[PDB]
Amino acid sequence: GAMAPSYRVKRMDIAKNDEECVVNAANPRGLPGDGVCKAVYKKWPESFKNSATPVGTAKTVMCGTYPVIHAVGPNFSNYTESEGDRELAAAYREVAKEVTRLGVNSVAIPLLSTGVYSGGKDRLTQSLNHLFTAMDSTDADVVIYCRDKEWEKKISEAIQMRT
Ligand SMILES: COCc1cc(C(N)=O)no1
Ligand SMILES: [Cl-]
Ligand SMILES: [Cl-]
Ligand SMILES: [Cl-]
Repeated sequence: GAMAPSYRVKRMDIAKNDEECVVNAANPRGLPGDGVCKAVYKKWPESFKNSATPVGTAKTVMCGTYPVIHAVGPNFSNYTESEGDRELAAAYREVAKEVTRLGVNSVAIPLLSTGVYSGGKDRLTQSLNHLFTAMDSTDADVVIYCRDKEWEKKISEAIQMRT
């Protein structure tokens, strides 16, 4: 475990993370995809061997000794708000199980279902709150990655609010 488990946020490419493992915002078919998933494919392509997994699950594949946790959030274009919310919460619960099983002291994680799977809605708060629900009981240092300057400020504020 980390000596004083923390949350932090950084605005940069998650493929340049300084953590002991990474969470990919994967598609269910283990395809290279776009956004976070394409960056992850370019950096760790060996981790896409048999990485296909259903919505609401996470599947870990090693790139050398570096773990890539493929977490599949729902595409809110296809799911109802209700069913999508349940699957987005479940994906993060499976991430916490994998992070625990791997024994890592730190994890880089993107906000699942906030990009092309968002169904055109701002889901910062929804996705971040499901992240916290899952990861609060783990003792890994969590570093959240994003692209947008306004999102960095809002994620930082939400972390600081809990102290
Ligand atoms: C905010 O989604 C766009 C995005 C983020 C990234 C990344 N590499 O973290 N690539 O595309
Ligand atoms: Cl960058
Ligand atoms: Cl997304
Ligand atoms: Cl972002």
